[PDB]
Amino acid sequence: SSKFVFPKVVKELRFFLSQTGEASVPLRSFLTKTYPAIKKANPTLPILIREAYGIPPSVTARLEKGHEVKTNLEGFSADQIAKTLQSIA
Amino acid sequence: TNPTAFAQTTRYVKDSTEMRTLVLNLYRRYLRHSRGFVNNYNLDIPASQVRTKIRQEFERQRFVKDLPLKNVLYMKAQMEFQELVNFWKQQCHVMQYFESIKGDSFVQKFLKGAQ
Amino acid sequence: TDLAKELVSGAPKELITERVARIYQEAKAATQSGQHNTETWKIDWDILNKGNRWENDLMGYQSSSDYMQGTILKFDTREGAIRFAKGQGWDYYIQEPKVRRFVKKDYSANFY
Amino acid sequence: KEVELTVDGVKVSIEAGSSIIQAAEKAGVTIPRYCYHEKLAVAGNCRMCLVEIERSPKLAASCAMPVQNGMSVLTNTPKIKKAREGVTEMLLENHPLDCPVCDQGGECDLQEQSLRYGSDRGRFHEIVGKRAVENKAIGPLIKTSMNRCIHCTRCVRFLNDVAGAPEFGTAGRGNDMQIGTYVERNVNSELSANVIDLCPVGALTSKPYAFRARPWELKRTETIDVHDALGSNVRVDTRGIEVMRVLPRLNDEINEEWISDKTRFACDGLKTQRLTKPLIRQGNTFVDATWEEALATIAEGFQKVQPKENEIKAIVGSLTDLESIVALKDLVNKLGSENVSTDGDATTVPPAHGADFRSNYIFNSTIDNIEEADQILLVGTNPRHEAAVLNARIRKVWLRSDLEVHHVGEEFDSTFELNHLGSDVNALAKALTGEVGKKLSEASKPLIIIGSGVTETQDAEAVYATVAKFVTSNANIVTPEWNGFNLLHREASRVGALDVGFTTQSPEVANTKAKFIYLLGADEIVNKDIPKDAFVVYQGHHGDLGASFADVILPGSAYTEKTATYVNTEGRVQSTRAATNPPGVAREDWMIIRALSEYLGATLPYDNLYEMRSRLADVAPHLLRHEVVEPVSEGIAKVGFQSLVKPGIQSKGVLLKNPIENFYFTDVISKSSPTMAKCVGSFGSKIEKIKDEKAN
Amino acid sequence: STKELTTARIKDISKPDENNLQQQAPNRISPWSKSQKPRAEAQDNVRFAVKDLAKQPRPYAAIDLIYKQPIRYIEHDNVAVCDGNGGAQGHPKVYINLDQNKAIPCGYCGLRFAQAAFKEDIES
Amino acid sequence: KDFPTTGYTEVRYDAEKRRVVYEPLELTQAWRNFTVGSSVWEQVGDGKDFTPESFKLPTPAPDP
Ligand code: SF4
Ligand code: SF4
Ligand code: FES
Ligand SMILES: [K+]
Ligand SMILES: [Zn+2]
Repeated sequence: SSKFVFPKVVKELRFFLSQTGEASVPLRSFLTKTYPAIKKANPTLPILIREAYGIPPSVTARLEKGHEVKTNLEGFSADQIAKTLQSIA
Repeated sequence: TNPTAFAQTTRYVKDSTEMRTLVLNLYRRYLRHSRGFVNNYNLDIPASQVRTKIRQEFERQRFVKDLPLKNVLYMKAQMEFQELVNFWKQQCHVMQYFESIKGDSFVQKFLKGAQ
Repeated sequence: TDLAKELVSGAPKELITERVARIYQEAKAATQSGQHNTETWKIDWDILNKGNRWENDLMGYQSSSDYMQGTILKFDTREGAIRFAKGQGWDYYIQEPKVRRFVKKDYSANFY
Repeated sequence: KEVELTVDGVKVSIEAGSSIIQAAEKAGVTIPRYCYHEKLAVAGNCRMCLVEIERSPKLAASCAMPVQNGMSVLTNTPKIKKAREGVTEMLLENHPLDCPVCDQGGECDLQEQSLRYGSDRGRFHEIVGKRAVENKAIGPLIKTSMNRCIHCTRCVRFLNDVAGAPEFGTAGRGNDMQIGTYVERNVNSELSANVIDLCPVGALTSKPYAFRARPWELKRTETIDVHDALGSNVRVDTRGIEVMRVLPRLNDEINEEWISDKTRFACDGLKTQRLTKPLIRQGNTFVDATWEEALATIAEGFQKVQPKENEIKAIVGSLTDLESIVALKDLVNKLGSENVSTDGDATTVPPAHGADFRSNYIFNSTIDNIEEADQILLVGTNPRHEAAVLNARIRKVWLRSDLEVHHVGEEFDSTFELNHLGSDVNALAKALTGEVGKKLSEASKPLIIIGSGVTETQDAEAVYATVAKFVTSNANIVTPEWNGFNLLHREASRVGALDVGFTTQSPEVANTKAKFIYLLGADEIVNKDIPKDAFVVYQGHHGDLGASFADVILPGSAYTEKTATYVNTEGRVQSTRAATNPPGVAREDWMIIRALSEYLGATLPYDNLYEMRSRLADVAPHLLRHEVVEPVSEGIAKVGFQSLVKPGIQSKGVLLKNPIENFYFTDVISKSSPTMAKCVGSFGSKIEKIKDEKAN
Repeated sequence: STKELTTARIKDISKPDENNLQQQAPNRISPWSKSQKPRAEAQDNVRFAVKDLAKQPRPYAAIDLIYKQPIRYIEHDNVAVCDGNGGAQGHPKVYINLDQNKAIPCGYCGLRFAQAAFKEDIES
Repeated sequence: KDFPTTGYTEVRYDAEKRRVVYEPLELTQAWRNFTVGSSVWEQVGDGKDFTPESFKLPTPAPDP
């Protein structure tokens, strides 16, 4: 599935987005249409999707020794994000 | 009825610049009596440190912006001087004023109960 | 209001740096059905993580080093409490009271 | 609908059909009452709420008389005040002179209303004497002094209607009417002790709390109840260092002014079996050790066994706070290990609800909305034990409307009627596609409730797949204005642990024979593997099986001794409040993790609560909104429901046995509470015994 | 021993001795409350190092005394009236119901009242 | 009102300094706040009207 099989450094992916609002629509559209393939290739990778009101979108990726890579995704489109996620690797 | 020694009238200033002249004037008055403060209060330190610690407390309030805060801090500024000159405070109070004294690590505060 | 009024109150610095106040409205007690103690807003301070209460060895008293343990303030408007907390520069946090939801109650409902 | 009326010149706008007293209470006029409670059916027998209506000679029981349009209601005529003093002069005719020895002393409505609305003198010097009644024994929790009852029937109305315990009633006639159970039997309800709060007089008082304090001594602190996952709002009263009693407080969304008998009478476990000093295992016994010596030993012990990448195991207990979870989760990953999980009894390594989507492991319908649900389906849940107060909410709906409740699982003795369907997955399979599944779709807001005990079965994934398959293919279950899928939790730190993803989804990791195990309040590890060559650390506040297995024990603080964050089953984020100090040298739970890190070369970035509270924003940005639920957006929820559906799943046909096999022994504090020991002996593990053998 | 001296019991086991200073009271060995501090542990303290324990206050334990009273028995009435046997210098007047086949003690005084018809079973 | 009734500090005689010194407040028996157990019912009514009948605005009488 594209390049959805992340390295062994990646151990957790967290997606933050608002239940409404424009900026959260792209990340919602991606996660609604791209998650089932991503999980199907990453069974052991936990991917948390957590939503709070009034917040801009953002994505956190956790590396070894507890480091978490925050990645803001405000203004990114449904296809630009695919490049942002792989740019972690 | 007449006021006591070194007394001043209590007037609420309305100009910023006017206050600083009063503030600067008052500072030497503290400095002028510094040797007498040691002599009258029998302080164990030379008058140099007495002049030293007076200056620090003025700076602590230097950056106030609003005017009504400026007056009250000046009204109480005079009162502390007036009590000090007239030997109203006791030797115990003045010693403890100048006898005052890096934080512990997280483990150290945790070890002894912290706050 | 906007002024740093705490610089004239002579209060110890620790109320600004080291203590947390709470603005709350007292809740109705389960035991009694009166609804008067829940109409004024109050300010109370959080307890200390150690030294709030400890047993006196000799007579078994309740010793304490918290000088705000028996200090509760009263208000009549919520804004006055928040304004007063702002004036003193207190690190407060507001506890919004719960509001009971209305439900009409009818004598005849026991059969209908 | 609304009818505009004036009470003593104050205009009142209320819903039509309301009673006068609610109209008056909205206008601010205070009408004294004994027999009227705003959560009970209306009886009009105490005759204290009497008012005068303009077009009548007859005084009106404002608690019963429904409101009119254009009606003029008087409450302060001299005629009325004469009536209020007459009624007061009657209640106190037979009332005993017990106020000094009566546990209701400073908080008794018969005192404050008599003081306010009655006369200041009594006119009863009769030589025959007052009426005397024998005290009835109805269990080890309720201490009865029936001399003091004013015959107001709040106990009867609550137990019959709200509690569903029909053994309490009025036996006799007239001057010999005697509230009780006629024959001697204990009251059997998990909500029976709420009668102690309703009884306005000292007739029904707490037995554990008997004679111990007066209400003016106690300091009231508003916090939450963590003996079960509802997070009912309670009020903790502390007299100095001790916590004396626990009472409910008003919250119409969660508990509705009730708390289960486990919640209120487990307060005495906080004074027993406490961990107060750090203990280090030497030989076959423990010795006292300082925080310098105990922290060093854990640091020294960790380097002796040298656990590898994922050989460090962290286990989180039921009561654990959310701040300690993130403090521990960060700490273990700072050592580079993800073998972090709970002490539950789940089977499949990725828990059937998972942690990816919040909508799959919370109560999406919200508790406040269970009132308006049309059909409810119970899947392997026994709310009478798992969430006691929530069960009473469902009964109140089922009594006032045509709600029909469907149950699939092991059959249990329930307060309201059930429609039993079966006791296995295949039983649920036909039911969804059969007559009952048709009922849900036709309904506007049907409810499907999955219990917490579904996971602990061999068919954990089959049921989640099956039910989601029904949910993933409907329009009524999930709407923009409704989210009909619900999961019922029972351990107070599930949603907190899952919201921060404190759960491993790698089956090989979950099978790793870990060497260094760090027990964070986990006290149910009997099935959990602990090898003889493992160095185990237990950080908790009570001495139980979790501390017995440990090699170094670090004392922690209970929920009444710290400020912490808890997320209840429906996703609401609630923060406790500190009521007392931890005993001995016991430290805060998340402070230990920070201090332990500095010894283990994993110094965590946090230094205080606010710094750590900023971290909760990082893991999940909704964990900073207290008492506010962030519902899952409808579109994203439907994504999570799909990934639960998996073809190629075999239903093993395992009975959905409830996980709570003892209502009173569920957490650490409950197992150490002396009062809960009496209840098991008197009532039983399932509150089923009707006779108290233990009576002396 | 220190087994009876440190745990509260409804009734003692051995006969109390007035000279034994470790007893909770001169007429009772074990304490009479669950939260009452034992007298043995109370005096094992530094402040008693150079004292004379025989002269510290040792009032007679009131629990043992009150059970040495006989049971009042009421004749042809199931309700007893008690007022402390002093009227205006006693406790408030409280009416005791004696329907149950036992001796119901008064809330204030601690005197135990019963029925005469029930005496034989009670005295068993 | 914000100033606590027991103040902030207290004095004692320090042997080392040969003088009476101020120290932060620390009560051997913390003050007990029994004021929490106040009345939960309103105790006094709305009062009575005692304004002179020469200081009330007259009610404009109704018309025929
Ligand atoms: S119930 Fe109230 S009035 Fe009756 S004895 Fe107790 S405190 Fe007094
Ligand atoms: S026992 Fe209490 S709750 Fe029941 S009727 Fe009597 S006064 Fe009311
Ligand atoms: S409150 Fe209306 S008669 Fe009891
Ligand atoms: K009561
Ligand atoms: Zn008596």
